[PDB]
Amino acid sequence: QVQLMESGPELKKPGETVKISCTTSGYTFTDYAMHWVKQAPGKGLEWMGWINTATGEPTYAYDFKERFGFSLETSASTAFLQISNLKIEDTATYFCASDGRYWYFGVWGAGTSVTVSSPKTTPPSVYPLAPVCGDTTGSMVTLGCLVKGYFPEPVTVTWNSGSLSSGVHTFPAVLQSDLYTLSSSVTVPSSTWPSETVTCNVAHPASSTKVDKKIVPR
Amino acid sequence: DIVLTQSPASLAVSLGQRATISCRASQSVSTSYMHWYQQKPGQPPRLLIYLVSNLESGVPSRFSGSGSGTDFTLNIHPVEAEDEATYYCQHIRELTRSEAGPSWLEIKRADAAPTVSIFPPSSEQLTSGGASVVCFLNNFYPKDINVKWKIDGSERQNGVLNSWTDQDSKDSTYSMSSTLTLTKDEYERHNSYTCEATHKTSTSPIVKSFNRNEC
Amino acid sequence: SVSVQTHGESSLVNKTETWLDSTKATRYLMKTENWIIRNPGYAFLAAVLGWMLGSNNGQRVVFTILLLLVAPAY
Amino acid sequence: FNCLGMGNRDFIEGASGATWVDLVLEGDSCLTIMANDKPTLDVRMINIEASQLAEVRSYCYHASVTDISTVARCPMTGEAHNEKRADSSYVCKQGFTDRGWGNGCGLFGKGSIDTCAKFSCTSKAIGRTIQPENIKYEVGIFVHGTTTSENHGNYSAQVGASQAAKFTVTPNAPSITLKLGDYGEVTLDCEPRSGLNTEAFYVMTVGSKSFLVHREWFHDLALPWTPPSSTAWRNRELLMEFEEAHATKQSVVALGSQEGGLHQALAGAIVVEYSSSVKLTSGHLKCRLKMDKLALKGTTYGMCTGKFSFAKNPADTGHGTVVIELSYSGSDGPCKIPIVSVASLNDMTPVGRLVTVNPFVATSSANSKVLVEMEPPFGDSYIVVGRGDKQINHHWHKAGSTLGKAFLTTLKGAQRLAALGDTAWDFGSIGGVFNSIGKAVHQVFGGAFRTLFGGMSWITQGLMGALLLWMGVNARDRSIALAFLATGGVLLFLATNVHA
Amino acid sequence: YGMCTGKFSFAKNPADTGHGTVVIELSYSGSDGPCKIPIVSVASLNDMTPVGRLVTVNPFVATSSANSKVLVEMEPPFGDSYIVVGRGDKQINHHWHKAG
Repeated sequence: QVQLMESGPELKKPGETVKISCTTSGYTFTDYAMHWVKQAPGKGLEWMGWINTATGEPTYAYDFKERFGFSLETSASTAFLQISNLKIEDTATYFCASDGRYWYFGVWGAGTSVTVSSPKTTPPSVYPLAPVCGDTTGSMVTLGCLVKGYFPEPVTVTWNSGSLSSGVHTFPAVLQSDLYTLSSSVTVPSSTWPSETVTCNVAHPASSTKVDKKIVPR
Repeated sequence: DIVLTQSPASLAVSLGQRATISCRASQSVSTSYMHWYQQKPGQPPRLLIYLVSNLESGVPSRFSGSGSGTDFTLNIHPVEAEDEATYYCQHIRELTRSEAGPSWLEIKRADAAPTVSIFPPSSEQLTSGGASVVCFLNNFYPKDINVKWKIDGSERQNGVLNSWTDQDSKDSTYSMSSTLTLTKDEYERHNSYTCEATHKTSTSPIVKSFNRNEC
Repeated sequence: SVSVQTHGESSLVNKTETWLDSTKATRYLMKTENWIIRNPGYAFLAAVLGWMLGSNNGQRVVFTILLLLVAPAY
Repeated sequence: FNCLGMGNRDFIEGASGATWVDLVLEGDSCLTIMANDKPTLDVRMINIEASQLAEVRSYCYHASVTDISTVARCPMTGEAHNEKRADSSYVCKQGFTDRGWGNGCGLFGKGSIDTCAKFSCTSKAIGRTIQPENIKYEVGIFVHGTTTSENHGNYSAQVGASQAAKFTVTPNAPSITLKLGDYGEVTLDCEPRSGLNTEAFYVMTVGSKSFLVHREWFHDLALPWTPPSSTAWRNRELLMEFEEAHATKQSVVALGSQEGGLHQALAGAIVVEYSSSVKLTSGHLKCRLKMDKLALKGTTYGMCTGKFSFAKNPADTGHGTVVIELSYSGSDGPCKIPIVSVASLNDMTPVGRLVTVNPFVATSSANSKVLVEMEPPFGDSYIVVGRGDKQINHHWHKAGSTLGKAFLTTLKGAQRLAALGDTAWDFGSIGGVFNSIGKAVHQVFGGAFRTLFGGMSWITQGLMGALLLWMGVNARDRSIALAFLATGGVLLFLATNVHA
Repeated sequence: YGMCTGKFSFAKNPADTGHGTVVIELSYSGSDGPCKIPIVSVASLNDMTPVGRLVTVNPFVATSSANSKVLVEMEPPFGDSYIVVGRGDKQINHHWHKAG
């Protein structure tokens, strides 16, 4: 079976170098070129180029030239994407492909998310959020959990060990000083709080911090 | 040399109704050489139509389309919840090979008003020196929405952090979380905090307010 | 140009129906026959040149049938 | 994958003596091997596959004129220069405008102008170059066991019985060993990169479809062409023209789409489709079939004790053999199916040979269809299925008697000599001496002579051959055949081979 | 050094040097090294008699580390030949032809 796996999420800093690996299976490696496609932070897919594999020849898209590279290893069927002088604007997801030439490809790579930032590994600030009188609308009391300033991704935010997923919305996090801030809100009826325990469980194995915070009434 | 754009960029339509994407290619007479990609956010796409008449292996028969030269189409008569994704397309003949500004499928439902809950910063954050006032907008449809942080009746755009999800898997609505970040001293020098949420459903912004002097 | 100097014939393997096969027999003759019908007055004096020189009989036609094929499309 | 109902089905007469054989195959043709201890085999090409294709160049056949600009100048000024000569996108050309005192100038009879027009390509063709390792070959191989009208034309069904197999031979792995199960294993050693000539030609894409073109003719095409990367082209002035110059007015006009001219430029090109891997129709590959492990099992099985029936009626395969399908209603199975091909009913001596050796009932289930093929002799024969009162027979007659068949081997043999080049003697398999020198004499004769003046098209080499036949008329004793050498054969033959 | 007991691989694909010889690069995945690399240049597969001569004499594995690339060149004979690397089932071969 043809399945393209890549190096996983990579943590980088501006000014360094990286070689992004693409490991291929199900076919002879030198027989298919590797189409490299960058996904811009705005979710634009920007095509990096294709490497003639035989012959080991990279073909760059002009915008990607001279700070990027395509290198290969034939025996283990691993294609490599080399990047020099890392830049924060390069934070993105990268992809490889098994070449069907001018019709492109039938199989997409697993993807590689490069993160170029200059933070310190940090545990999140996990705050139980007490709803006020105006926060109780329509028989339900909405509760929330602020996850503030954690690096790196991901964080597992559950509620009462994940026992109640009903009204749980775990929102994405964006960059603040290269730190991530997200919030998660559980929606339970007003009869369940503060009658029943509601505790947001934030598991951040990257910083090795599992935080448990219960919301208390005011 | 060729410019590609896909429209409508966001299409709200119920499952089973036909969706015909109006699409074009600037550099003309591509012959056919036009494709279609469906990509959910945070994933690689999947090639839908090649030869403009023909599916790939995994893509089911519900996908179709036609065109030549400039204009091309993606016609899915039985759109489905599995079809929810960001539709992409890409060109051949000349080089370099490039794509179009994409188009979103959205499954249509009844317009829903947001559930707005504005939480004062925790006592743990105040002791940390900062104060982040969060505003949760849950289960609203469509995605068009706005948050305005009114401090003592005056709107503040500073420290506003807006985190909203995509179209949900369960109810297919949108959920938004707005965050107003301040310092504790700046938090204690301002009294009334409210996030007014205007939406296509409610002709007036939904106002959830609290004051530090109140509770 | 694209009008002349056709790919035909490949003549490598190729037992199949090519792009143009049955029309390959109509390439020269019919277009050269449409030329000699276009110019009959030439065809009268054309074959005359064969009987002029050499007095070798049968090879005098070798002149004509070859030379009458020269004039069309040069 | 099998030889059932194929357009061209050719056979192989086993002389035994060796377990290995070197045979050439094709996409349309299906070889059939019949040998002692070795069941009946099917060997054919599915198609020719290629994995990675590099972009050699492109060709713009259809263009349009944009932004006509002509800078007028006075006579005696020499060259005219338009500012558009800086960009390569603008197509500029010198020229002149005859001037009076009426238009733009104070002198007569001469002028100078620079006519620039921005080039715009509406449509362009693209070529592709074939790498030798990237070439793949899907070769259907099949052995004839108990079969039906369904499973025999089915692949995965015979894979469950291990009677059919597919595989991909590449220069990286030319040797593949596949097992036939109960009948043993066979080893196939092919020559993927010498089957075709990878660098002899290109793959040209005209419009949506792609086609094959010789690479030396590919570069000799006269039409605006394109470098691999992006921008600057050559001979793009050919799709555009010029006119007379009246004052500053000159109209650059573009030729129409040359796609038809490209389709006119294609004559002997093979239509080729593609999806993720290109599939070529007519195959050429040199493989080695090793039958050493292939053997016969269940000859231990005795005859079937019960009535037969015809699942389908007999007919002629057109290749010289007769196939039948039999539904055996007896429950004594598994049993060896009694059957023969005889001259007369009063003579029980078998004459015709079974194409499918050792007919066998799969399972004890009654009314189980079995498809077995046989080759009857020439003249009136009989297909007799079963022994005793249990037998139901059929009358057969085949008019192909060896007189005409001797020419069918002869004439097609020369047709096998033509178009296959030096590989034509691979039908001389398990060769040496004769077959070795027969190819060797034709080797340098294939590397010279016919290939030296090769490139002649149809009547070109055919007509002059009739004039070269006259060279055999005028000659001297012992010099007769000298002018006659290349005349007869190798020249008029291929002219008679392709008529049309 | 006796023969190597384990699978081979191509670090780079074979080609012609243009001077009349054929060079290959091999990544040996076996851990039995250091060992003399089995390899030959033969006429046919059914004939194990070596015909072509190795340009680089006595191919050898540097260290026991697996997947160690080794580049060895050979001169095949004229006509259809084969590059065979290894003995037994372990061998992976290639077809070569030289018109010179």
